[PDB]
Amino acid sequence: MTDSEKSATIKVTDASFATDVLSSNKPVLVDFWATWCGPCKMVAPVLEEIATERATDLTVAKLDVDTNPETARNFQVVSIPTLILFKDGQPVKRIVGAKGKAALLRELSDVVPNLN
Repeated sequence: MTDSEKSATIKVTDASFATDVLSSNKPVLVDFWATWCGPCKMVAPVLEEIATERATDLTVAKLDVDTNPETARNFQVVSIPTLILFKDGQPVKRIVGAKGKAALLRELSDVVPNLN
């Protein structure tokens, strides 16, 4: 990873989300969160670590509900963090509340081969 091979994770906005997430060929994991939220800060190292380590298998992105409520209503955020996994720009699963690396990567391994 470099300034051109930009380091993980990316951030998405209501004008660009459809090009960044829904136009992707990949598994794309999206976290709908706020930067002051306790369980949101608890997943910050987990989302950074999986996205830095597994960038060739999946992408991880974040949506800031504290400044963008318009994408937050799009996917019906009600508690945070809301984690939602897409594949080929189509939704597969949603979980709400904090994760560890093992649980996040296992529910990703359900969507593309890894634990085999």
